[PDB]
Amino acid sequence: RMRQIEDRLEEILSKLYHICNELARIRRLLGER
Amino acid sequence: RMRQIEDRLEEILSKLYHICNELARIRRLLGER
Amino acid sequence: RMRQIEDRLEEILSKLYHICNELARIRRLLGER
Amino acid sequence: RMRQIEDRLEEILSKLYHICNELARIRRLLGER
Repeated sequence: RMRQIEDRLEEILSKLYHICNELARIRRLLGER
Repeated sequence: RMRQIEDRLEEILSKLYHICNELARIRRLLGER
Repeated sequence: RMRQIEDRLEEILSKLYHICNELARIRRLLGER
Repeated sequence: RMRQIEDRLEEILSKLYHICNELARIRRLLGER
């Protein structure tokens, strides 16, 4: 189980970092307006 | 389009509320060890 | 230490949920434009 | 103002990259138990 929690933390990380990139891209698009 | 950004934000939000739920479950798993 | 990790997970949760609210508020502001 | 939203987004991002760093450290703490 600790190994599974670590893997789930990694999948969460991964998803949050994709979120940061899409947010940064929003922010860049808004800036071109 | 601004409509595209707003949907993107709402999809980010869906995803974040899910990540948060997942993190709350991890905490709770950790607490039940 | 497991008790400290749980508390840090809670402070992270707390911060992420504030983020969701500010994002939702952005999304609402954009929508009024 | 759109300038206000963009700064808000950049502050969200700062915070999220920090949360992510914190989560990566938790994983690593978990892995070193």
